[PDB]
Amino acid sequence: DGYFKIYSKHTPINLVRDLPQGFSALEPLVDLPIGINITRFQTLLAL
Amino acid sequence: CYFPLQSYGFQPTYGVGYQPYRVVVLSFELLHAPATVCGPKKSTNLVK
Repeated sequence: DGYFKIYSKHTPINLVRDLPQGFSALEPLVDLPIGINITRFQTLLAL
Repeated sequence: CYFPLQSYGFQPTYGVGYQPYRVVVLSFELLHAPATVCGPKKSTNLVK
């Protein structure tokens, strides 16, 4: 409806090259009445 | 030719009408994006 929601989880690993076999359930971090349209994302990285 | 601006004279001796008045509008609009600024939802002492 315009309200943008981010849910997320942080967890320890020791894995070389694939996503970990197991289960997780993302907690709601942040929720905002932003009203914008979103149609394309890109990530932001350090150099 | 005129420069488009001039000073308000404002001195304490001035009468009602002339004296400087300090002004704002609470200027706003409604319902084209989700709400965000709204009055105080009054809350009342809890009971059990």
